[PDB]
Amino acid sequence: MELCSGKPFDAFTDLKNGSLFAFRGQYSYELDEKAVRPGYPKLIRDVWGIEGPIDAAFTRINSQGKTYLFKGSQYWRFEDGVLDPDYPRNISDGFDGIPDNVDAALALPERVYFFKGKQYWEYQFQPQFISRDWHGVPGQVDAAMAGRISVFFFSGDKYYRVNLRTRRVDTVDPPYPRSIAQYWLGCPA
Ligand SMILES: [Ca+2]
Ligand SMILES: [Cl-]
Ligand code: NA
Repeated sequence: MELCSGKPFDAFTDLKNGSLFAFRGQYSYELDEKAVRPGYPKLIRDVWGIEGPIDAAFTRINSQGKTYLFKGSQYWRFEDGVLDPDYPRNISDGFDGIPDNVDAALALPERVYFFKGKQYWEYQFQPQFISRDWHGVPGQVDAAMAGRISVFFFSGDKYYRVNLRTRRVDTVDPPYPRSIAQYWLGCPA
């Protein structure tokens, strides 16, 4: 399936050195201005060595910049695009109190947020309600990604941008939620 199909996404890694990966079904999409063929559909099995679909992803913004991919009760940890030793692991082994089958995740430089249903968990290296703490985000999300000053929440074929300081949905034209394909990916539409 092509990047600009208009279909919902499953997961996004966090922005690292200006690039990230998008996941949908069995496919991995590399989004980087410096890439020769940005957004070519590659198999997750080829790039990451695991079967899609994946539930959630995040990337730490420390020196090592490890990427974490979640599916079911399992997670995989990558550095330099290679699976670390002793992965995959049960989520319970690395992430005390975080549930299985998460909807989304994002990392901030150090906290990770995990999203599932109407709730989210904070993990540092009880659940709270998404809507109470992420003002204007209506509840359940499919995917999430953190940048520098904003996080992005993906719901179906649309998304929200949330300011990290205010934890509020930004006021843009046309307003959030809006098309991922048209306004986030810059897809010809
Ligand atoms: Ca997901
Ligand atoms: Cl995600
Ligand atoms: Na993510």
